Amino acid sequence: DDDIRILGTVGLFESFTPEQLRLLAFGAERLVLRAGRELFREGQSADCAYIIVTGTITLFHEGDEGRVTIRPVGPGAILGEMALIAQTTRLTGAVADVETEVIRISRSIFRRILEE
Amino acid sequence: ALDDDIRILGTVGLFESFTPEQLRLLAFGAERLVLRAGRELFREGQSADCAYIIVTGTITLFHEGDEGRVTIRPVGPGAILGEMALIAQTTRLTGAVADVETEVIRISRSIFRRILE
Repeated sequence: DDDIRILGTVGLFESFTPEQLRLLAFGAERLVLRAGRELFREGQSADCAYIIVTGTITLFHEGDEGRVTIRPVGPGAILGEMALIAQTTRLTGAVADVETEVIRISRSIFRRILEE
Repeated sequence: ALDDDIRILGTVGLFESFTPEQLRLLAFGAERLVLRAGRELFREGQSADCAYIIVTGTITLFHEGDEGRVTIRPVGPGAILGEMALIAQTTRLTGAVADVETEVIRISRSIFRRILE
């Protein structure tokens, strides 16, 4: 039920019915990211969004003299939302510093929800 | 708290890649509104030039039907209304009314734009 609530906070899902949110929760992929797993990198093409359920992901920029940390994000955070609208570039890098549970939503599944 | 505002704004998809400094600017540029129970934020189909993020309280989203309001679902802390208004020409997709006393953060398109400049 909490996944439904979190999905309902997302901008693109603003006008979704409870049924559409359910389809989303069912159709999207539940992922348990292990500590150290890099979700994506800066400049990489994006076709999915991530929503954090539990855990902490660090957003970072890279650099000639090392990786630069932007900020950590936690439960409720939506990563790569506009990738649901078009193929976007990852604006930052992202790594799960701890075991992190996310919901992954593909653009494909988002668009299928629209027809409901 | 400002610290609470920054954390909340940092969960919003559109503000995802913002630095802590940018989120701070956003939190300062934002307008705080206290909505009494029964207050409507906007009308369905109305032109939209700003987004609202709920801090505390409950808002019912609804569609204006043939014989009155038809409830969609309730939204609470963290929900954003009108996010697309910040980056595109849009109208309010639904109606919205505060069920209880509700505090929201209002982000104008102009504030959002200034930060990206």
